[PDB]
Amino acid sequence: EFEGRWRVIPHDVLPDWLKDNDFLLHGHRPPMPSFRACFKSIFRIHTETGNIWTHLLGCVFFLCLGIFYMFRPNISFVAPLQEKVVFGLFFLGAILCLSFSWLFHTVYCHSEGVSRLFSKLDYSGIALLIMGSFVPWLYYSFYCNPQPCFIYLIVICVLGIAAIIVSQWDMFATPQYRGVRAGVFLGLGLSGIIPTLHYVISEGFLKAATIGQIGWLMLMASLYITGAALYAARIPERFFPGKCDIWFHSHQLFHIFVVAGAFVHFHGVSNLQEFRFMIGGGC
Ligand SMILES: CCCCCCCC/C=C/CCCCCCCC(=O)OC[C@@H](O)CO
Ligand SMILES: CCCCCCCC/C=C/CCCCCCCC(=O)OC[C@@H](O)CO
Ligand SMILES: CCCCCCCC/C=C/CCCCCCCC(=O)OC[C@@H](O)CO
Ligand SMILES: CCCCCCCC/C=C\CCCCCCCC(=O)OC[C@@H](O)CO
Ligand SMILES: CCCCCCCC/C=C\CCCCCCCC(=O)OC[C@@H](O)CO
Ligand SMILES: CCCCCCCC/C=C\CCCCCCCC(=O)OC[C@@H](O)CO
Ligand SMILES: CCCCCCCC/C=C\CCCCCCCC(=O)OC[C@@H](O)CO
Ligand SMILES: CCCCCCCC/C=C\CCCCCCCC(=O)OC[C@@H](O)CO
Ligand SMILES: CCCCCCCC/C=C\CCCCCCCC(=O)OC[C@@H](O)CO
Ligand SMILES: CCCCCCCC/C=C\CCCCCCCC(=O)OC[C@@H](O)CO
Ligand SMILES: CCCCCCCC/C=C\CCCCCCCC(=O)O
Ligand SMILES: [Zn+2]
Repeated sequence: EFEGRWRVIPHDVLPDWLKDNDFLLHGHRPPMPSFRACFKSIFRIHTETGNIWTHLLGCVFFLCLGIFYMFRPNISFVAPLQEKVVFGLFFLGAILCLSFSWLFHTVYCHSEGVSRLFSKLDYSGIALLIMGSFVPWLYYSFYCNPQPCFIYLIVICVLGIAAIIVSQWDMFATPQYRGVRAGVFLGLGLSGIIPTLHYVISEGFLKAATIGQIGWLMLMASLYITGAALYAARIPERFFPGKCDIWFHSHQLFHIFVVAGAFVHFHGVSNLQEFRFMIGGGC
């Protein structure tokens, strides 16, 4: 092609709004105020290539996985409509998080205005992934106890809506605030420790770990805390500057942790449903 030709540029000659991680020293797409060129760049090697494809394939996969869930026989469920509305809110959340992500990562270099608009959709999308992952979880964990399930849905909604408001703050999207971000999204996730404690208090140390939720919750909190640490600490590009430009840098790794994280979380709540089916909807 002879339309929208461009070359990868080193870090130093990026405009301030594109200067994100100073450990990725080269392979940067230059400012191109063409969506035509931005979306064509999905088929090009550059810093953002991996970030785009991880959350682009992860998005098609959750759209694929969520559709197959809707069309599951109603005999599989205890209350198929209710059960599907809860998983649907998880799938919608997961899909929106990744769609906002890969779209933002693709159109990132377009203009300061666009970068600003789409980053606000990026950050917000993370909160949506967290809010939606709580819905089927509280539903099964608080099946026979309805007052706490309602409370904890409101708690996650309030914290989630606060996080979404904080994502709109222009100073939040600066590299100096990169840690504040990892704390805001890590706290949002780790806040599940509140209803985890409340559940162990009521059901017991036998009931909680027998029904695999303790081992599963731990793995997920490992994924959550290790995942934020990578992003905030810019590892491994902090240790090999110029070598992690196109592959396995921290954002690219964190992207894999979000797809894996959402896949582990789905596998966990999909077990709480398989089990609630065997026992039935009683008390
Ligand atoms: C959630 C799904 C989202 C899918 C979005 C579409 C993906 C496929 C790619 C589309 C890119 C098409 C190019 C779109 C190009 C529009 C911008 C442009 O250069 O306009 C020129 C003039 O109007 C102004 O100078
Ligand atoms: C859309 C038609 C649905 C028909 C089947 C409905 C019957 C119940 C289905 C249960 C789940 C079956 C397996 C569902 C498999 C989900 C993952 C998926 O679709 O991945 C696609 C990827 O390869 C693309 O990246
Ligand atoms: C292992 C547990 C992880 C922690 C979970 C709880 C985290 C909750 C945190 C919420 C927000 C923390 C905000 C802390 C903000 C303090 C840093 C600051 O002011 O930096 C600004 C400058 O860098 C600008 O140049
Ligand atoms: C798809 C992931 C979630 C995103 C939101 C989608 C909202 C749903 C919108 C339209 C779909 C309406 C009809 C969805 C059809 C679901 C019921 C069904 O087919 O069950 C299979 C049974 O016949 C077996 O017993
Ligand atoms: C954010 C999206 C929330 C989820 C939207 C999709 C909800 C599930 C879709 C349809 C309701 C299915 C359960 C309805 C079950 C009705 C009883 C039955 O046996 O009906 C025959 C079935 O073939 C009818 O499906
Ligand atoms: C299951 C369905 C999955 C849906 C994924 C949706 C992905 C696309 C998301 C966002 C595209 C929005 C682009 C919007 C760009 C519009 C330009 C404009 O004038 O902006 C002013 C306002 O828009 C500012 O708020
Ligand atoms: C342009 C700068 C501002 C950034 C964009 C604005 C913030 C984007 C936020 C969210 C986008 C997706 C919203 C997704 C909302 C899903 C619907 C929902 O929550 O329904 C609740 C009911 O099912 C039960 O009550
Ligand atoms: C982008 C998604 C963001 C997250 C959205 C969170 C808000 C969803 C609102 C309301 C919950 C909808 C599902 C409602 C599920 C509970 C209905 C019920 O009667 O439960 C009884 C059970 O506890 C025992 O059988
Ligand atoms: C459990 C966590 C759930 C997330 C919801 C809460 C998110 C909001 C919390 C904290 C973000 C704000 C912290 C931002 C830290 C700096 C605030 C400040 O005063 O800056 C100006 C100074 O630099 C000079 O005067
Ligand atoms: C994406 C949402 C995933 C679900 C919510 C996760 C929120 C993070 C909070 C907590 C997860 C880690 C819980 C770790 C386990 C806490 C309960 C406990 O003290 O168990 C004692 C037993 O181990 C004795 O055998
Ligand atoms: C269920 C999913 C869990 C998977 C791991 C999540 C890691 C912890 C969450 C947040 C910390 C980092 C968030 C950084 C903000 C911007 C993110 C971005 O643009 O990719
Ligand atoms: Zn990202």
